[PDB]
This record gives sequence, C-alpha cells and structure tokens, in this order.
Amino acid sequence: MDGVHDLAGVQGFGKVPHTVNADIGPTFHAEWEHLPYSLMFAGVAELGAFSVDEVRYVVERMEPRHYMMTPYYERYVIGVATLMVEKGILTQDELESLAGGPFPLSRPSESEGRPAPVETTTFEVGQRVRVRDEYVPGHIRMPAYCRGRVGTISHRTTEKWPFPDAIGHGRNDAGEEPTYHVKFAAEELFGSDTDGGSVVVDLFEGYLEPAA
Amino acid sequence: ENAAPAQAPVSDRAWALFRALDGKGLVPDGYVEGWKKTFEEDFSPRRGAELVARAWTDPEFRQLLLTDGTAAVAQYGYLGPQGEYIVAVEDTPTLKNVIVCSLCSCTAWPILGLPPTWYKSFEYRARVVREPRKVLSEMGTEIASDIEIRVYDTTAETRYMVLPQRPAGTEGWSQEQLQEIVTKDCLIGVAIPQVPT
Ligand SMILES: [Fe+3]
Ligand SMILES: [Mg+2]
Ligand SMILES: [Mg+2]
Repeated sequence: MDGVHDLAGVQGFGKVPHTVNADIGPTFHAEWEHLPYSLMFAGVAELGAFSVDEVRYVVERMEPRHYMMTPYYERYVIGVATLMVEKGILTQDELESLAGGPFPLSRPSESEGRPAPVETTTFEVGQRVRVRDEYVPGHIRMPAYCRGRVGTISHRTTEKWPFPDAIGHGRNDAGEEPTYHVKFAAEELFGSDTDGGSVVVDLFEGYLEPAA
Repeated sequence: ENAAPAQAPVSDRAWALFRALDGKGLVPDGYVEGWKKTFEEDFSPRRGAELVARAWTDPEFRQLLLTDGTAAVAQYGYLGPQGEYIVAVEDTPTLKNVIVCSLCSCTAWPILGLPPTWYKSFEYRARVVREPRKVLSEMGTEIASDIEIRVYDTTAETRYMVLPQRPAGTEGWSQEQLQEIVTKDCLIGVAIPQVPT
C-alpha cells in the first residue's frame, strides 16, 4: 500500500529528536501506553482474532492526515480497536460509550490482499536480484524506494514465514517463504542524492526475481 | 480543511479498549499487567550489552553470534517476542551498521528493549535510509569518509543488533566493565561505545 507510512526517502523532515545516549525516560511515558502492545498480543495469542501483520496493515489504513498527527502508541490503540470492531468482537458504539466521546478508527481496507506467489525462485548468497516492479494496494513489506531496483543477496533466512500480503489481510493462502537480505548501493536507490553507502532490505522471496 | 478529527482523550480511548475487552472476559487476569512488567523489566539493552561484551572477549561466541545470532542469543535465554530470528551485524574499520524500521518501528525487543520515541519518529524513519551520515552527525556521531555506512531496514522478521567495534583503551577489561559502555544506542548503531578519559 503506497500510504504515507512508507516514509523512507521522504524529504523535508527536521532533526531526529535525540542525541546519542540522551535520557529517553521510562519505557512508558503515560499509564495507558502498555495497552496497545498488550492488547495486540491478547488479540493474536489469546483470542486468535488477528495476526501481527493485520496490526501493521490496520495502522497503514489510518486516514493519512490522521496517521501524520497521531503519536506512535496511539496509532496502535486505534489499530487494535479497529481490528476488534472489524472482527466483530467489539462495536464502535461501545468503545465510544466507554471512552465518553469520539473514537474514529482506521479506514476500511480497499484490497482483499493477494496469495503467496505461485512462482518464485530460491536465491543464493551473492546472486543479483531485482525487486519485482509490482504495485500492491493492500499490505506489502516492500518499501517503495526499492521497487524495481537491483541488489545482491547477503542472506537467505533459515526459517520461513507467511507472506504478509496475504496474512496481513487474514487470508488462508499466505503459505510460507523465506526472506532475503538484499543489499542495495545507496546510488541505486537515491542516485546522487544520498550520503550513505548501502541499504539492506529484508525482502520476502515473492517480492524478488533474477536480475537481467 | 485538513483539520484533525474530533477525538476523546487518548487515555480515555485506550482504557475504553481495555474495559470493552476485559468486560467480555477476553483478557486473562493480570494479562496486560504481566506484559507491562515484561516490557519494562525483562526486555532490555543490558542483554544486548552482555552479548557484545561476550563477543568481544570470546572469539568462538563472536563467530556464533555473527553466523547464527538466534542460537547465540538462545544460550542466554534472551529470545522472545519480536526477537525470535536474530542477525547480529559486525562493524569494521571500514563499515558502520545502523538499524531502522522505515515502515513502522520493528526492533529486536528482548535484547535492545522496546524502541525509543526517536527511533519511531517520522524524522528517523524518513531520513536515516537516505542520509545516515548527516543523521548520525546531528545525533552526535561522526562517521569518517573512509567508512561505508550500511543501513538495515527491518522490513520482515529478521531482528537486528549491531556488534560495534571494541574501542581502544579497553584491553583486559572484564565482561562487566565492557558491558557498561555498550548502550542501547550502540546496539541500534547510531552510537559508538565511549571509553572515559
Ligand atoms: Fe516496525
Ligand atoms: Mg510512497
Ligand atoms: Mg457514529
């Protein structure tokens, strides 16, 4: 999903609000902040109502301006609440009654997702690969800066996981694929307009193809 | 008009979510309290620090850490949620590694701790992939021209830690002394371990 969440490479932001080893305060800066992660895990592990990937996707589905003005942990409160409503566990009306006011949610999905790709290649370390030049309106774990770009395999995972584009929509056809550490030269991704050396993106097999 | 939607106070919304689920018997006794405790007390960059100090003093473990990070971490019992498949990345005299999750906040929680606010900022998420040298500089870490910066974007299930270079002036230090100078920021890759004057 080509949403505002896909921030890598966006220009115009100011300084990172940190200097190295500065005091970052306690883990949680307010008494509610542990709830989004805790209730996500309840949803995943106790209720079996959704996957972690569905949580990433529901946050991507926040209305764009809403996303941009919302603190991190609050995005997850909104996301988990949305999933609970979508899965029929809660109603928005009971959340608003309990909250004593408006509790706007993420926007409905505009894609049913897609299955794990039928045709993929097992790549080896050292091999040149291109990120498939594909556009996916639903959940995808490929940041746009690497779409269609060429890099070299530095690692093939020894474990396999469900394809996010499927499990992020709660589909039954996510299968399992390894991922690959694909190293791109900074100039491959940003031309002359970068000060870095290389970027390594951890990409599902189904996002990749042999390079020309 | 680009205006924010009307919203109840976030605390009221978060607690409403809790109460709605808890009121339906869907949250086990002490469930969120137990996670809060784990997040605050068990998931810690002190664990990553321990691993680095061990790697620094034990060539065999250093080799295991760099080849099968998961196995290495498992020896300490430090695998956990958002830290089940671990890859440690080695800094060298010609390579500085840095970790981000441009798409959200993905972090090796059990050994680095939950990400800090700044790591999750749009500033860090947008900028470090494209201008890591300038970003580290602004953050107080100067990386020379002769050093390649490599940014790992945490886009899937791999969960990364940086193994920084051991600084000169620490020869013969104990594992405890070495641990002390490996901070959260060293593990994320934005800082280099510092030896006192
Ligand atoms: Fe993330
Ligand atoms: Mg975009
Ligand atoms: Mg209404």
